Amino acid sequence: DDEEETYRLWKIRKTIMQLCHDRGYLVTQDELDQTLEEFKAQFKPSEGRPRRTDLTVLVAHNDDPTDQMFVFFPEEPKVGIKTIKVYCQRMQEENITRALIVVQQGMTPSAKQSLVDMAPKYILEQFLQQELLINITEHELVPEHVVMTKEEVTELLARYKLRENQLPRIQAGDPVARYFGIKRGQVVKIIRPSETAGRYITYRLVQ
Amino acid sequence: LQDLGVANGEDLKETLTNCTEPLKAIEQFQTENGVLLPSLQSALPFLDLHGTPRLEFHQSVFDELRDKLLERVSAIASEGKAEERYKKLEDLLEKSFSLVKMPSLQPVVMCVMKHLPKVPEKKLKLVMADKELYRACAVEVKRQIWQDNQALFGDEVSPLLKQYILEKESALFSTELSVLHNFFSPSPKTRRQGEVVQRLTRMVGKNVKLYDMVLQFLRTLFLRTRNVHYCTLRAELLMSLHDLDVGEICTVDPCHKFTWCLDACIRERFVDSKRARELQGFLDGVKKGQEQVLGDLSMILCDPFAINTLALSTVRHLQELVGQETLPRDSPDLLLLLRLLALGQGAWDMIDSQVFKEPKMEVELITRFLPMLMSFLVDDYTFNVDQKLPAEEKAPVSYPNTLPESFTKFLQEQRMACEVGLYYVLHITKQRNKNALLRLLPGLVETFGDLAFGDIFLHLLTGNLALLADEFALEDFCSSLFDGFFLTASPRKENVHRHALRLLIHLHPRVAPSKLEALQKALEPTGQSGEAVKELYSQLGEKLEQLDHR
Amino acid sequence: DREVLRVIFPTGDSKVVLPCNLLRMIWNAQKIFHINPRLPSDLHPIKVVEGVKELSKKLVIVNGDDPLSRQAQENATLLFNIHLRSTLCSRRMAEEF
Amino acid sequence: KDILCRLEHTTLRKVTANTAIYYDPNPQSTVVAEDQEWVNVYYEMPDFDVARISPWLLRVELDRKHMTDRKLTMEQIAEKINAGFGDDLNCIFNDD
Amino acid sequence: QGIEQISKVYMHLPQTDNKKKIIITEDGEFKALQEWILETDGVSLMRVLSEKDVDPVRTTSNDIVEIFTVLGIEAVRKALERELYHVISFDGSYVN
Repeated sequence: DDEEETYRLWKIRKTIMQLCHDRGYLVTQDELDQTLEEFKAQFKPSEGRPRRTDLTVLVAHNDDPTDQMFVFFPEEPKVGIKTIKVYCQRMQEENITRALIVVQQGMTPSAKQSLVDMAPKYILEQFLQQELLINITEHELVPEHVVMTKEEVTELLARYKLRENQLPRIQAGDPVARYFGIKRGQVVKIIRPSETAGRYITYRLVQ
Repeated sequence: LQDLGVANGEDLKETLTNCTEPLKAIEQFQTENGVLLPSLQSALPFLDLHGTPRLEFHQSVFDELRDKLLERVSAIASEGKAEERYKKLEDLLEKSFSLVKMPSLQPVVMCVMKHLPKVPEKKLKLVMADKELYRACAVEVKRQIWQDNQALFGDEVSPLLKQYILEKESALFSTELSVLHNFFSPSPKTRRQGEVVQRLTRMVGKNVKLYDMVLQFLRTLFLRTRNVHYCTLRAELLMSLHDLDVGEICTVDPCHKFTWCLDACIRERFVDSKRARELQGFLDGVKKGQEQVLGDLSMILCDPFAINTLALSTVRHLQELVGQETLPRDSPDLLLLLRLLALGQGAWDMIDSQVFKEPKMEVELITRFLPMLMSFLVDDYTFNVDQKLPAEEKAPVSYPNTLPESFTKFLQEQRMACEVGLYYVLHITKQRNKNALLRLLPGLVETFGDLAFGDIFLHLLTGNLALLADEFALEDFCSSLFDGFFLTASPRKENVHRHALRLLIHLHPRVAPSKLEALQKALEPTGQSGEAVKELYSQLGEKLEQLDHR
Repeated sequence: DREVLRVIFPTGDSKVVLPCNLLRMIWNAQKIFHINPRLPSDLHPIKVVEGVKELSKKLVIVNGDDPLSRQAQENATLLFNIHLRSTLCSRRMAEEF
Repeated sequence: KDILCRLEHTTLRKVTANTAIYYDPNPQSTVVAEDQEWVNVYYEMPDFDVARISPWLLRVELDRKHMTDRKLTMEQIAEKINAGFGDDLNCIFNDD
Repeated sequence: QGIEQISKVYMHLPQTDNKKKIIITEDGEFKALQEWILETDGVSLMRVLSEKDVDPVRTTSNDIVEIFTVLGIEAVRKALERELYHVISFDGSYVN
């Protein structure tokens, strides 16, 4: 239905804008605080304008402006190979290398192979529409996750005389790992409150 | 005090001068200028005994009672029956204007003049004539003089227009290049936040006569300068009226909707299908009889940020036609983009002489230029793919850096083709397609109207040129733009020479030694630019001495 | 510290497990030296502040001086340091203890 | 309770009292006299009956109690059925 | 209507302060508000969190594998800790 659909797409827009903010990509405050009625005014979509191509947005890194990212919305139910090729040609046109794509309710297994095989030159991530309906990072159970630069990881391993394999692990397919878009080899500093020390900082290796 | 039948200091000294009983005369003056309540004439000695003079409780009640008088000026503006309340305020005006000279009743009368739509203009004339009143006058007082006569409006917009051009010139000539930011980053609403245009909106408020006055001033200065700055200030003033939600201009101006659409267009720097359809239906509402605003409408389109928007939109349409496997004839939004840009560039000519017509696009511009541009991109991406394939062939397919002379002919004879080619060069510079960059750069030696030497494009090309900073060490990459392109029109306009000198001032550490030496001694002030090139050449010489230590 | 406790304990439960019983130690200090709570004390508030500061310097769970070890030291003893500063504040030390 | 109804899984069987597969070959007629009235109210305008509709009939009764409790109305069930089966099933419902 | 794998939903006001909506009023005092909570049978955490007018922060499950699949490894660490703390402290006993 049109009403729930516009509410859903506004909520997904909010979630991905918060995600891009968390990944260090520059997003203004108003789009982070975009009301539902502001979504109504800026764009009701029942083939009025659910042009999912129009909801796609580009964002740039706070400290690395040439490092930019697209987010795409395919309007077909299960994404096909040829629209992945269209998006990759778009990225070639704009030189973008990172672009995470949402999907309506699923993704074709052929596309599952077609994203991983072209991964090392073009980073792409597939998100179910259901997942981005809520920002999981605001849940009370998830603690604060922050990615560590390699300088910080070297400092950490030098402090504790540790090797990377000795740290506890986190799977790359974890929801928060996919939220931050962290590849294998990254290290996440998790800051959580504790009832014995007040604050506790642990470190998880992406493997 | 004499204006309402009360004495002054000279009358006091008369009452003292040549008197056998000066003390009783002083007491009589004190009685005749006290506060007339019967409890005070006994309490005045008693409170005087405390060490508190009579004037002190007078000061306290003075502050209290004029606070209430100003409160009631606002109230009678908003309270009472209309004829009685305006009669009360006008009568109180006649009472109070005798003391606007005094330091008490200026702002009270200024509020009274604020809340009356019209006044006898003697007091407005005194308000403009006196500098103190010219400052402290409320905004509607100033409006009423402007609405009754344009002298003060011109007198105060002339320095403000001058300051706007000062800001434009200073920002366009600034010597910073980065991957982080440029000076065209602020949106038009970002640039409206300066107090110049917001104050101009306050000066106009919600009045249509002052709107026409600013329109005619910007029209005259735009017709003499041939500069887009006054067009941009019209657009900023209209959208600042909309920022206040000024219904007196926004609902009646046929251009307000269209400029509001263009605001989002410039904010994204593209004309997307939604706002494209909006602006296209807005254009298709142009019919014979009511085309008088076409001049103003296209005058809005002249903004540098709007030129950037339309030009990058045309480049994006060119580039997306490549992947679609479609001819340029099948691009309606592209034709809309070029129609709007042609209208905007012809805006000034419309101000000079009103010519209402939807222009037609040149044949070879649509049938020959754009397919060649698409072919350039196709060759670029074929070369890229052949590089990326495993073992294509020995010395893989050389991307054509050739110039099909039709391309240069359209770069140098067909205005629209010139500008879209300029921004095409800019966009490939952002993507650093060097072979395409030196494919399309040569042939710019001849240009229509030196649009390739305008402040906008030269600023942006400088802004891109720090990406390939090390190539300035090579003589050819700089010489293709400096010895080949800038010096073809460096001594013709001040902006070109200034642009080259700021580019070399920023990027002095990386340019080769003899190369920068020859650049300075060749781009020395040639005799067609004033203090700007003097200060830039002073910096050039000082940083060349710095380079001699490099 | 109060705001930090508020975000750590959103349920408002003040009962918490910690190493040193500060109240019982204060009571033992009172009854070893025969503290008369009816008379004015001779303890500077500033001495209380500096004493708790240098004590918190002396309580080490992780040692080192780089930012990582210092941050871990702060986090490990954050809650006990909050409890110590709240319990041995010069106000309560001069009024009730 | 509204949100509770919105998320608790309700199926068709929960709100149905009974069903019956009749035959009723002429869709203008009904084997049940009470049915004929509002069936005629839906049959002055032809609704996918100009060609021969299938001469079977599946008639279901919905519990008023459960329909009110779950805040369900007559029309949205038919919308859900038509969404599930397209136009393969022609569905009519009595006026509430 | 409703999300599958949700066979029953009990709505109630918890009189115990643990599940009550504890806030800090402007005076800085803890106030435990009484607010309706819904406890269900059968779990689909992604769907119910995606619902409208549902608290997406405090909403949790007792199914740890659900938490791991939907939220992650630190979330299921915390949820597992709270769950086994609950089952231990239910009978009044205490463990460090």
